Amino acid sequence: ELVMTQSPAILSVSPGERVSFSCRASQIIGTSIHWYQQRTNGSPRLLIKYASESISGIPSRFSGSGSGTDFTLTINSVESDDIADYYCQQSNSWPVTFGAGTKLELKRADAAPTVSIFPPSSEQLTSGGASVVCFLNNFYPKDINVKWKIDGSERQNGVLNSWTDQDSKDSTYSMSSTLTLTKDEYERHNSYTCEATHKTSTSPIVKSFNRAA
Amino acid sequence: EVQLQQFGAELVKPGASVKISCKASGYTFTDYNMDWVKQSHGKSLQWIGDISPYYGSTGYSQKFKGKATLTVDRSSSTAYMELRSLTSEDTAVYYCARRNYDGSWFAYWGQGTLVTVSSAKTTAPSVYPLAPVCGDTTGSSVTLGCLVKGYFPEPVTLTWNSGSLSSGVHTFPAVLQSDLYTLSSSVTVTSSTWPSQSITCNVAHPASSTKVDKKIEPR
Repeated sequence: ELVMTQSPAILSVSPGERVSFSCRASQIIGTSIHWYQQRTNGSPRLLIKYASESISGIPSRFSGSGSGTDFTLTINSVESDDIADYYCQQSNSWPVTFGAGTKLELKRADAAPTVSIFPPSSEQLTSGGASVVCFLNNFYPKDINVKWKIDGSERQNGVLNSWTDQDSKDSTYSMSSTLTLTKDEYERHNSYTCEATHKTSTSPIVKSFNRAA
Repeated sequence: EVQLQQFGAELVKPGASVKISCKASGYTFTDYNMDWVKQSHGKSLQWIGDISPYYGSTGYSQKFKGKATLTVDRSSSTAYMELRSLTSEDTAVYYCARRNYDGSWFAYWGQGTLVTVSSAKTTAPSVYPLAPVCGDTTGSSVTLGCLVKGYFPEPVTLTWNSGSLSSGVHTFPAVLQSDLYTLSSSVTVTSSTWPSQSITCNVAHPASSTKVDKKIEPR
């Protein structure tokens, strides 16, 4: 099948900017590429057909170009409502295939995460479980890594992560990570650490506690 | 106006099958194939297959051939997709879509049906207070939280101080793991505000008729 690679995977933009992104096919497909927008919680919406052809009801901001293997979607004068995912799709050969998308987000200044760690509540322990929670709040850019360590050893099982969408007020991101053990398991170790790395991190951010301080 | 009507969501058990429908209006059902597309959470669009409503003939991507079976009911202008032997990898949004005249691009889309795979029955959350570890009151702000763990199905509602504390809150999307959902929420306040002033997590889970007010107490 025909592979479509889109780039960049994420593009940080400001309203009013002119921005462009790429869809590259693994073989020549003429002009048989089509572009879709998909807003959060929305269905895909065709913007451009056959590489460059306009679609009724789509603003003139959107324009497509290219032919052969290399295709480009350009948004002249980005607007806030253009913050969305964009996919390309080819119709040269059966089966149709799609690119993996370019995501637009809003640019803002770097912001280091505020990291907080929380030992299991007495209520949960009494019931036989032990969740340790780590919040990493109000950071930018969106990419972040979190490691859990128990007595200095990395632990990957028993972890559940959740990420918020970009905040509509300050354009930051936040993250929750929860490590869940049994009470008995929890009581076999002393140190618990949530360690974060980020663009802003000169040293990894370390939040920890001992059950025996 | 063309319409491809899909239900918002379906819930199915692992190992079972589920049959999703897409009802077409505003055009002649047998003039066009019906296509189907999968989109896993946070991921891209994947073509599943298509069907000719007049002839019943079908085509499938190799990835989904055999996982998906497409049918139609001409008399109800309805296309169906049956997913077989469900696993958690099948939890995703499934769109129907209809191409343009020449079958090149996707002219119309359904809203997509979220298919959730879980063996759970209705289960009340355990709501746990998240208080800071003592000693390091640090300086400036303090962050508290609420952990809403092991419930099913969605949704829950979570507020702080009955909705009066709304700034400095992050309520995180729920995550499904081992058949149950877990959700958390943080709230951040000036450090002189707490624990001198009370902060409470209010959690409701309508499906189980659960309502809990958990005060966050220093530990």
